[PDB]
Amino acid sequence: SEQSLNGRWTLKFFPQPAVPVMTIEGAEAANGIVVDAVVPGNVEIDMEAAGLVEDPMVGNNIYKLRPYEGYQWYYSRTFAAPVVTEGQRLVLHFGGIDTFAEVYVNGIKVGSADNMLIEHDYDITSVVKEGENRLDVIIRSSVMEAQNHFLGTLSIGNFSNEESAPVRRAPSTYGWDIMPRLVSAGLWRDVTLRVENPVTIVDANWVTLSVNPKAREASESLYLQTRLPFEMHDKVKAVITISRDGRQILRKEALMRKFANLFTLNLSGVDAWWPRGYGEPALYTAEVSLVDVTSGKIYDTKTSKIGFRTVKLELDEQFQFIINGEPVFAKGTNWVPLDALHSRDASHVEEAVQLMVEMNCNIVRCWG
Amino acid sequence: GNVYEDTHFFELCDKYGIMVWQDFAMGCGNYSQRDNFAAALEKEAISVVVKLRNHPSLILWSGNNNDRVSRQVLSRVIYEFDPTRPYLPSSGYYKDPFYTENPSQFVSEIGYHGCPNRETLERMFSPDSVNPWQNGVVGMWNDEWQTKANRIYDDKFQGGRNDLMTNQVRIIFGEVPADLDDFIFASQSVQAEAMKFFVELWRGRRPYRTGIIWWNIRDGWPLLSDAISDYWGGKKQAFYYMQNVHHDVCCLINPAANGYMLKVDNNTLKDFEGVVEVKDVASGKQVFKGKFVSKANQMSEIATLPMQKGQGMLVISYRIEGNEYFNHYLYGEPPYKLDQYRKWVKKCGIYELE
Repeated sequence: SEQSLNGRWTLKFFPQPAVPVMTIEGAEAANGIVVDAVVPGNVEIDMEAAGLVEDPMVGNNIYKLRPYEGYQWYYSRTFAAPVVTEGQRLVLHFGGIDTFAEVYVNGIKVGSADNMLIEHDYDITSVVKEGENRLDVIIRSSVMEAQNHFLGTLSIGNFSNEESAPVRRAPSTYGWDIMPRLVSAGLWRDVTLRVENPVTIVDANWVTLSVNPKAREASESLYLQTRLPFEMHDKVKAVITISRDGRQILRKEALMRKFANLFTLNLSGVDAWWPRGYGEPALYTAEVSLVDVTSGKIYDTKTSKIGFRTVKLELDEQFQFIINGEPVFAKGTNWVPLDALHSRDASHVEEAVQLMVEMNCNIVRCWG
Repeated sequence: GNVYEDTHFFELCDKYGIMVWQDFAMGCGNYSQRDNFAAALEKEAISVVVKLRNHPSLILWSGNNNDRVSRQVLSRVIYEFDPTRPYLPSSGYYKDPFYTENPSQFVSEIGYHGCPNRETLERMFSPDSVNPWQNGVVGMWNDEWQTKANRIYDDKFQGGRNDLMTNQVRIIFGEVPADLDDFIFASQSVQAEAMKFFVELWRGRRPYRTGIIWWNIRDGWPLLSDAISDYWGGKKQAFYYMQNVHHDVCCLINPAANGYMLKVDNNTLKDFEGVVEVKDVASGKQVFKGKFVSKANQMSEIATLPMQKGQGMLVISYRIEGNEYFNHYLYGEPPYKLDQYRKWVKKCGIYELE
């Protein structure tokens, strides 16, 4: 099961001193202001709900958020740890930490986040208690982190901010000609608790080897990586299922004699994935499960919709995309930030993608 | 092979107009390709580049060397911290075709041995070791002279680096003088004529030749070397010869089987006009007299002179904007007579035998 740690957290903010606060006794001792925060969220959304800041979308109010770029942000909440059986693993998952922060569980540090753009997973199996556990995240100033680095010559004077060069954050958060300056901070994506069995799927990499659209054939590869205790070797089987709207197309079962395997699926009666105009975006549900051969208990399952498609970039000897052996003409837009407060991006995605569907774009470029 | 000079050195080169070619601190030898040496070299490269990148005299960084150090580590530091300066990964008889027919437009290293002045000899050597000849036998160096060649470790041997002094003297002047003052003058004259010839040959073959960096101007220890001045400030005779062929505008002569080619070289952005006179030293006969126009930043030919018989010296006198300048040319082929060359130098009226 997966227990969500989203909801109401406790947020304490205060100006960052010369020595950044790294511990909990320091965060609790600092003279700050405490507010109810919603996670996923941005700290400016929580402060506007508290009447502390004005709407940055109107007038010149964007400049009034300037002082908070030198603040620290103390997230804290309490969760109930599920009972784990012997061999299982309890994973604490962060989808988005903005940005430089120290993560604590029961007063013990479990990791130090330093990247706004990627997930951060921590194993907290050995540090959790029984019943209620305390989770604490002490974020420091992203702007002041730049001064911990000495910039090269060509890193200074660019259109991107010099504060963005040595850190791993979205460059447009520091300001652009099409995006405001609103560095912000906070847990801007989901925070969840995961319980993993000793036998679990580490990664399922689906790759189209070949596609014959006119023959309705396709060759799909599955590069599967799992966690498999050695006493479970030759006792777990991988169950692979390709389906469309419920109908089953192919089912392959193979004994797991090693933790990593390549399974090749030669499919027939499957349609190729095409960009808009050049055909249908045929998608198929690909499911892989790790099943005990004796008890039949399912230890893990990964599910996603995959498309049978080949891609080749032909560099003219100034390029052309080749999809399924056909030269497509690409027409589309650049994709910019959906919101300066990036926790609201997920609320705009469906409606913003529809703008490209109405435009009938067959391509989109996600701006760096 | 040296340390990096401090800021005051570059401040001086800034205000005197001396461009600085800086090699990174690696010497005749290949170095490690592993990560530990690269990190130490990267930390060193970034430090020295940040310290020196703002001096206008600094014009080039060099690796002095597939190599990670020269083609990856150092080039990556220049790429990020100083993209406005270029980076280069790597660098007998003076009329022998090895020197003459060298096809390089830019020579980076070239030098000839020269015995230091008597005053520097008497200061660094013990009294009984000032004279180089052990037992008076000409050619065999005593132990203290073998030390100052320079012998890195105290191994007792005969010959080696010091034999370059007697070999180059034996070529030009036929025999090695036993008298110390004669040997000093002979060794310094060989270095002086050889060094002056290389500069006149490179300045005289413009615009094909683009530059010459000779080795070297000053010693960093009381030593017997190919430098033209010692650690104690004692200028060898080559220093005065080299000084007269390093002028902004220099009238010089290059050899030709047809005779002598009187040229004038200009290392400025301005044109200059003057009058040049060339006369034979042993006879006093005037070989040439006339005005010249030296075009800017180029070599200009003045005249071709008639070939004189045998061996001798031509004195070159030229006046430019109210200033007198002097040069000379030694004609003929070695071996020369030492006592005859000394008379020619004294009568030339430019260099003192000291």
